[PDB]
Amino acid sequence: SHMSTNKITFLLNWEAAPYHIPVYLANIKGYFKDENLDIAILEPSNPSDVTELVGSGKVDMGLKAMVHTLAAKARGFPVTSIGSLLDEPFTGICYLEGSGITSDFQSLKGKRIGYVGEFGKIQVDELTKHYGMTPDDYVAVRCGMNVAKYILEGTIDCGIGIECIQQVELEEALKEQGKDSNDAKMLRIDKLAELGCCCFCTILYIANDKFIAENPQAVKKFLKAIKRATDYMLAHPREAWAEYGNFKPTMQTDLNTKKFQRCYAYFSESLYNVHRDWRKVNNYGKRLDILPENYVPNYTNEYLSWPEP
Amino acid sequence: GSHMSTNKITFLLNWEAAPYHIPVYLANIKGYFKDENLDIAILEPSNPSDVTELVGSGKVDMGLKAMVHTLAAKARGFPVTSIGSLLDEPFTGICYLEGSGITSDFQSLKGKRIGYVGEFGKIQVDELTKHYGMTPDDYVAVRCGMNVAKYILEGTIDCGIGIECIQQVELEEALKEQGKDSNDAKMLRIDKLAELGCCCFCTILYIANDKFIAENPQAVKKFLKAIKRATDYMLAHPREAWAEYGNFKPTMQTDLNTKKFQRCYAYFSESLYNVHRDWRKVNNYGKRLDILPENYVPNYTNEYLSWPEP
Repeated sequence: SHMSTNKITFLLNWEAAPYHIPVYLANIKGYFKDENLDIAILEPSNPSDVTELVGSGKVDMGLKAMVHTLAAKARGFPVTSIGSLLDEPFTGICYLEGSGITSDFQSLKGKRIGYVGEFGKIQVDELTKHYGMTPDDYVAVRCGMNVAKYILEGTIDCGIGIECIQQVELEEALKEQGKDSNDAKMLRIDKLAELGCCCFCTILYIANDKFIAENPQAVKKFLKAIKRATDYMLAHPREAWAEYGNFKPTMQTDLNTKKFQRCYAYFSESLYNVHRDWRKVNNYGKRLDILPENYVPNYTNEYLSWPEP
Repeated sequence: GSHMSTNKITFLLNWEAAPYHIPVYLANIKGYFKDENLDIAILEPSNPSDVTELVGSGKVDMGLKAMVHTLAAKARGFPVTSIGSLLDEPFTGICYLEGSGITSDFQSLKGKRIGYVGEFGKIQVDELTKHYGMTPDDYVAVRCGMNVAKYILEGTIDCGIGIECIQQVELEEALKEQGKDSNDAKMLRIDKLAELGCCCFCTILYIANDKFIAENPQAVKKFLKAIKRATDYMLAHPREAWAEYGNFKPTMQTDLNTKKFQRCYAYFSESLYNVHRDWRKVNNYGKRLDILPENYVPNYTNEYLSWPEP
């Protein structure tokens, strides 16, 4: 046979990024150790791997956005959100002024539109019918984690991204070229779809259902440690950020520092799943035909051990 | 029921993404895994010391680790097997900068802060001391993870364990950044110090969980075929291959990483074969370090490789 391992696998939604600070900081400051937890932090090379891995139990826990978490279980990969990390970050179609793309959705006709994995394309395809268009009126291009990079390189004309990550990259890159950073703009997806929030892109703590049912204390203790790191980071951002970069030097760049400052306001303080946000995205998912008509949102706040705000 | 299964096979690197990982990524990028009907989920560790336990316990299917770690994993009850070789015998040693009081003499290490990655580097340095009129208390070992060269440059350690084509290139480039002579980046070779002859103890290997191997022999063979296909292309088209890799992983587009790749290039195993003699020497070394029991048998196999040993 084999020896047992207490290492709990935690798979990020993305390559290591500024908003992952509470996870790494919880490890770095020994908060996991203090809860007698050993967390193996893993980074995906492809974000589209993440929900199948967690859902199948090949990975115990991780992060993903809300729309992905919903779809994972509708697709037969039983994950559950046990908490929130990054709340409603502004999400949209990022573009550069002077490329012919304007605030009119119709300006996207015939454009190459980058998306990350799969769901971004589904979303844009659905939007088209709301603006006298069809999914053939543009070319969707799968870009993984390089949407902003490929916009800058000219290989796509615009692309789906988050304001505090992708738009910051564009802004900083414009500046470096001696261009106006305000040329970096975004058609908000929540505006286009008329939603009211970008809650569909709230980044959540998720876990496999069986892992939850079999390690209820580990889950609760994991969230205590995250909460402690989150409290610390929010009260001492500069010092926490420096701690994070000392461990992951990529975070020590000016570019990631700018991103972190933009991420800062979006961090969930309480880690709570916001009920109204889940209801609204659930309905959005059904509208997108990726969730069945009577689908129940897959989240819980029961492993959080402090008052709901 | 609604619970669906996955076809994804998890593959965990030994380290954050680095130039020598090109054959793994390239096999995916150029569609070689898909051509073999394999869906490989490439994962990157934040902590290299997590890897062998994750593969050994079966939590992760396959991955990479160096020989010493691979032998040690199964000796400790985490059953993995090397199924092929990625990076052959890369020069490994205690890296330092000229002028800091450290010299080719092991005894200059007295009272110094010596960085190591995870666990075994300290074991190795500790054992070395007694051959040089020293004890493990005659230096201060500092656990550094993947940031040994960084911390040498930042001065929070005096020297540390690293491989020539990664850590030493890092010191060389930073020295030029400072207007210094890059030749000031030196190492005390650990193979020389330990009387080994080769740095096969740091040969980086393709490894797999033993149960995964027994239950999926065809997937393993196919994985290695796709790896071999990527490896041939990369060795025959290094510039084009490197550019493909960097287009996917932008960090690989830096001048520093390009110089690391050029230095890694000579070390890539061309046939992926485990070298039997190397395993024998490293087995005995690990027994000597007391990390392997006296009757221990090397945990590797070449039987999933689909072309002859040249």
